Amino acid sequence: ISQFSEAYNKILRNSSSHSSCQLVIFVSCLNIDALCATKMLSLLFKKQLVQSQIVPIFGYSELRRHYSQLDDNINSLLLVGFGGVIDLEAFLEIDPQEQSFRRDIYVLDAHRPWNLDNIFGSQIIQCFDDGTVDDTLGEQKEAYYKLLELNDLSKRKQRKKQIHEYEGVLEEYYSQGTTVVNSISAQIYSLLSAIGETNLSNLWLNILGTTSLDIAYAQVYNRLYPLLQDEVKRLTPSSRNSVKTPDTLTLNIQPDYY
Amino acid sequence: NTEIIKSFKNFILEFRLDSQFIYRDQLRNNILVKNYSLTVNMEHLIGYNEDIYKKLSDEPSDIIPLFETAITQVAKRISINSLPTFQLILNSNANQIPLRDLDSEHVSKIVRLSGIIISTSVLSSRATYLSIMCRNCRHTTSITINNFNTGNTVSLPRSCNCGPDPYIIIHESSKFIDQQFLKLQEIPELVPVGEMPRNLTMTCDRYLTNKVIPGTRVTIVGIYSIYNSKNSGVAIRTPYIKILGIQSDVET
Repeated sequence: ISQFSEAYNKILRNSSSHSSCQLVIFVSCLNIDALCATKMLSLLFKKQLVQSQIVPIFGYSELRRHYSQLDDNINSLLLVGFGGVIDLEAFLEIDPQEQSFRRDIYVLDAHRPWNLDNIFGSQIIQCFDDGTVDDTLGEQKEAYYKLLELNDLSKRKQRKKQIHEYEGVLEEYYSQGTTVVNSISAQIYSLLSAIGETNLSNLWLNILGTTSLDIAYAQVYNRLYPLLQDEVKRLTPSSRNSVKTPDTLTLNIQPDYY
Repeated sequence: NTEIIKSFKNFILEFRLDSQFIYRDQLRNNILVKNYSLTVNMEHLIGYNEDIYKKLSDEPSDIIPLFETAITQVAKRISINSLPTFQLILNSNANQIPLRDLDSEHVSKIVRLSGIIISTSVLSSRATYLSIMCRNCRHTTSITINNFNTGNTVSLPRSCNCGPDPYIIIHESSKFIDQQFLKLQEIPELVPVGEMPRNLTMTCDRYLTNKVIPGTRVTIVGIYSIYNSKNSGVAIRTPYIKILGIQSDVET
């Protein structure tokens, strides 16, 4: 539903100013996939001159102390790795604060249950609702819409049976295992392809992004491999090389062992 | 012999890490202090080229005296009269060979090891460049020896007929160097439960003399070579390590 370039300009209209703490990002300290995804999210905010924070978060209780204490210049927020599974309006206790809300949250996740009260009901929590993880499933959608509406015994029991069957569908979702669909550090590169900054170093933070989940994780690495074997061929200096000059970093595919 | 100088002469001039290049700044600061040596880290050879280290690892006795004349053609591109032959000191860290297992396979191969030094000796003199005249012909010449393989590998010729070995060394025009003759004992934590601790004897060149006191823990990078003096068997040689580069610890 929300793509990237319309949401990228939504972060530059409210952050390019004189004060420093205009946006704040939060990083989980464990996912290596969440480490490369912020290392190339500083380079994107260094060439456009926006001032920021980079705060690491370990626990789940440490997110509550850091968030519920320091709220003066939140003209934006950002959150990488966390926020996929647990309902944020019900956990941070956020209420309506004035369309044209004072605070945006842009979660980035790599997990299975979408947690429908974050994606839908997006008053302030901007989703990540392109069909990558979403896959455009409709049975989740209408059951969420045919619930929030609150001879009369005949239809209301039929409504109660409709209450009874629809939560059965909501127990087919929200009853599932948490694994990884896409890596995070391939998703931000799809944002860097549209804006127009893809160096050679901003490619080296995806090969470290989507090799962390090859060895010890599920392998979607077999489906993310033909997309990175072409972005290496595209940015290549020449066919035949000079004989090993002390400059010229050259990354190139090679038969490598396990 | 030919053109392997130029494959090394480009290595000193053109080796360069990120911003400041080392072997034209280590060769210049060791002439102003009058130090006359150089220290090659051996990992930087094989990163620059593998064909050079392939020759050096196979037959080291004939190529290191070719690199010593490849330095003294570069120090005349910096100073511009007496510049002697430079000395090559190298160090690395691959894998220690323990002192007990030195087979007959490691003859003339770069070998590093470790141990405790027992004793030293008094200094001596070896000749590098000497001047010869014949007794009857009085035909002068000059033999310049630079290779080191202890007794005799290069000697006087037999004719410039004249008699058996008509040659005299003249002591008024020559150059000389030093030798040191250490001894080295293995570390007692590789315990010989039914054996005594063995030992070897090394040699040292002109710029490693008087560097180490008896009783330290050293690591020594050298050429495991052989010599055949009779100072007990038939066709028996004796082993010794020609040191080129002693990497001691902090002396403490």
